[PDB]
Amino acid sequence: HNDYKYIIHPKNRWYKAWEMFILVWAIYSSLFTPMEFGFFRGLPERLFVLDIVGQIAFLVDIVLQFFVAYRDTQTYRTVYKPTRIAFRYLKSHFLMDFIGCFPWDLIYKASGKHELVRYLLWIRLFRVRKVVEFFQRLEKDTRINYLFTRILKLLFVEVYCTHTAACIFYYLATTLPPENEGYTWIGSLKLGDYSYENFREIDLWKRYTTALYFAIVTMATVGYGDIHAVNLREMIFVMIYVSFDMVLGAYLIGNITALIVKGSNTERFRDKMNDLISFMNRKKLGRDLRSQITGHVRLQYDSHYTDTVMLQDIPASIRAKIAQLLYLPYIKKVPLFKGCSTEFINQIVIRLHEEYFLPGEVITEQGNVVDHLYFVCEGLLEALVTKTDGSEESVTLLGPHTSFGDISIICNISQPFTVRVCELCHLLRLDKQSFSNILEIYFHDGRTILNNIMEEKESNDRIK
Amino acid sequence: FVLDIVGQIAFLVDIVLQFFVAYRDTQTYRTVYKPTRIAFRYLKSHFLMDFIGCFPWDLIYKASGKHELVRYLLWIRLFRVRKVVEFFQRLEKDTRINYLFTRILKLLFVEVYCTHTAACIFYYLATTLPPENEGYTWIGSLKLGDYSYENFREIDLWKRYTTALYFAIVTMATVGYGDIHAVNLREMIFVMIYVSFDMVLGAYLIGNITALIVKGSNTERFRDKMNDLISFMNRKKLGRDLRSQITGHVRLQYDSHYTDTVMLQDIPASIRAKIAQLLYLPYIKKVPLFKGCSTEFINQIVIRLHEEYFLP
Amino acid sequence: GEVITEQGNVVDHLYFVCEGLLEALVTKTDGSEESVTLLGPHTSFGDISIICNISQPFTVRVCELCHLLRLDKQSFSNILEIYFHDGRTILNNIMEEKESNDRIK
Repeated sequence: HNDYKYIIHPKNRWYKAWEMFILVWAIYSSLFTPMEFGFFRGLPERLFVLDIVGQIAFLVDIVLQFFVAYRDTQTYRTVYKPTRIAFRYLKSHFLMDFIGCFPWDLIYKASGKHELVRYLLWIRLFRVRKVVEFFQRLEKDTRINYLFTRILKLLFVEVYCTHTAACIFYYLATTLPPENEGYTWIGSLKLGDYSYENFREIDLWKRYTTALYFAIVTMATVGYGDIHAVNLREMIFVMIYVSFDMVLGAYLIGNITALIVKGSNTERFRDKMNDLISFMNRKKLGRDLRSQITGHVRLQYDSHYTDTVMLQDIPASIRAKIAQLLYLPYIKKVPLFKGCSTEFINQIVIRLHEEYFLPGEVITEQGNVVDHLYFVCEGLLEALVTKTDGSEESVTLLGPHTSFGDISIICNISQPFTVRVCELCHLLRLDKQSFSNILEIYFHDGRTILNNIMEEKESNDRIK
Repeated sequence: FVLDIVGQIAFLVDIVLQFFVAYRDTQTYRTVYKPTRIAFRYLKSHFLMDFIGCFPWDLIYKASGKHELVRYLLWIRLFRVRKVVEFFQRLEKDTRINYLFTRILKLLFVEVYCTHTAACIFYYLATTLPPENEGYTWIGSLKLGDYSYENFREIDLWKRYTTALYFAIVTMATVGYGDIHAVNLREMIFVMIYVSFDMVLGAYLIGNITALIVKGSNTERFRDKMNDLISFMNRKKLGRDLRSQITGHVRLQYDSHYTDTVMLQDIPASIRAKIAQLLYLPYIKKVPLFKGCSTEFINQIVIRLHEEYFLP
Repeated sequence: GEVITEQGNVVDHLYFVCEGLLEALVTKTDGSEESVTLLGPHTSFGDISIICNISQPFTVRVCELCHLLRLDKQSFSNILEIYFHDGRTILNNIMEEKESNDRIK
């Protein structure tokens, strides 16, 4: 697969860093071309090399995009064929990328300073495709929300349209002799004691700030009126800008509303809390029970262990593989199942359910018919084994990689001790009948379990 | 002056209290009473800012020969909005008030805050210019009606503040009345930043309100279903008594709202079993079919029961 | 690679394989899997389990990208009661070459 090594991968870190550098210079060029257009009729000598240092970079970019492997979405596969990738480029995003790299400033300053030449400077706006592609890659990225990478896209479109609008606004003023500059928006503008007359002589940044401020109050349609369109060209551009901006701000509100509607885990949890509060109130559950249920609901939304509800959709076989990738580590260190077959542990793992328990919760009361066998995964439990007068008696202090609830099922007796939760515990659960059925399938393994119970029985006095 | 001094006192005492207040461990969910861990938690976060902000910055400024760069550190006292943020989060984590309604109040408080501070920064930017370049400020050139805001640093505090806040509020709703507008380049830049920020903030406000309305009430969904069926009942012109029966079935489905039985399924099996054993167990203990049966029988069938209400 | 039916459960879904290939794996008490047969286009599984109301005789795993057509046992039973002659034909089909190898009594 090393054939055509002459073509650099489209993942090669060097070419990715080149894309980042091109992205930065694309942002600069696409934000400077409008300002190189309106605010100068010919780049002053100060920026002489700057624009050159621009074009050369994109020149290199052009060349690189002829030697970059392209993923054929038709095959969904990274195609490396030099003719395929090169011809593809040449018939898609090449013409603009080439015409944008001419010395348009130098061409204009050489061609007798003919204004219509500068209107080819806007060809350089096609370098915004780098920014658009960056936003496409971010949208493809799953770390970022789908809408927030659209909200950022529309924010960038707002910013870019505002900047180009300011530059075109000032250009409308420049398209009018100083004698008629009183008919221009900035020429007629005289905010405060200072007058914005002779905008041609005014510092470009002052005009840029003024134009941007005007475009800004148009963008949010706050629109004080201090700076307004006076000519007809200015009234036409303000009309176009205001209409497009109305639509685009409506799309901004739409995307923010979509993001907000999507749902917050805080909000989803609050809704299920409301439903369960209604449920407890209607059934007049005791305050203690209410507290327990609410506590576990909050724990469910916080531990996000509820997200195992997503597992329900993933098939049972794949779900079992997930269980064998996650629960199996904990199970193979369980002393209860010391030395059982891979198949037996496979079944036990297959029928496991996670459950996090809040501190101060009794798991099973002493004597309660054990309906669920509990492996400890994290946290600390207390086997208080409360008695008639030996209440809160000495405990085994069930820690990680230990198991309880089993003694009773294996001894076919009543729950030998009460279990109280000391810290947040990742208790794994096996239904009692499921355990018994797996034991019916696996006899000799069950005998081994009995043997381990005896081995620790001789030592551990409580299970003794 | 006194109001400043006592001010920091309320915020110094609080710091002391934060060194002696218990918190729930994020891993063991237990109220950690240990003073060492409490103090280390404060020191790690929310200490440096609270203390720095408590320094008497006004007296430091007046004692440093009136250095404005010192006064720029007053904004550290804005990190005292953590208290409001925490209060809003706690209110959001109480079932009494809707989540999105709490967010609407959050955004409303944020708008209040951003307009107030925007007004204060706007007037500050007016005061940056020397008192002789007043004509080039936003307030120095104001001439509302017959009153000219000349020598703007000599008007009553509340006239200046209400003027600036007038600007801020009127631009926060994008009214842009134009009565007050930016004149300086610093004011233009600030207005641009503000306006652009409140654009997104108002969009988020409309988003929250729209989401709160789109996530309609269960009453609203009942009205949707009931009106759909009423439209049906009118299309086919169904009889009044039967009309009442269908309305009764819909009203049963909702006024019962035992659908929350599906919701208890989001509970560990132990507490779900306790729900069953406190709710349905008394009825099942009386059923004759399970006469004199083991407690185990009931205790494990009740978990499998499903509530169902039926009309005559 | 997925599994349609697991041995030991009562199959209430008669799946007819239309496209792709599956595999029949029998799991034993020792824990071993035997590849009894491969189910390709225009094949079926679940009919014996539904007819005799037994647990699934063998795990049915997937080999190639599979397109099957599931049919509910309830609906199937209703239809077989619709056409008692074609139901007897179904019995004859299951007992014709497979016969009572799966304890058909």
